[PDB]
Amino acid sequence: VFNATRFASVYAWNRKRISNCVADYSVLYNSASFSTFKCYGVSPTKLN
Amino acid sequence: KNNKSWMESEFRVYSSANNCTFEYVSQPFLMDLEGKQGNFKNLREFVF
Repeated sequence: VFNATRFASVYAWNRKRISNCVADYSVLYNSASFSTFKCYGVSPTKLN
Repeated sequence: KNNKSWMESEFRVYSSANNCTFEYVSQPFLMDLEGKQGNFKNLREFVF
């Protein structure tokens, strides 16, 4: 999803529903592969 | 006739599907649909 070939326009932003699987957020938040990252209402550590 | 086939040909289960919130698929296999003569050799019981 983060590396898909193309993304939808800002007005045509796609709404992707994710379920019936597991999420491994260690490789995402802690990899420092992105310029900026912020969370609102909950810290990234607690989300894990 | 010849080339007994015995495999799914037409799909009349449902006409269309638009929104899907869940999906699951099992591993590939082959099940024998060939007709048999005599008594009933198989029994399947399900509880849902």
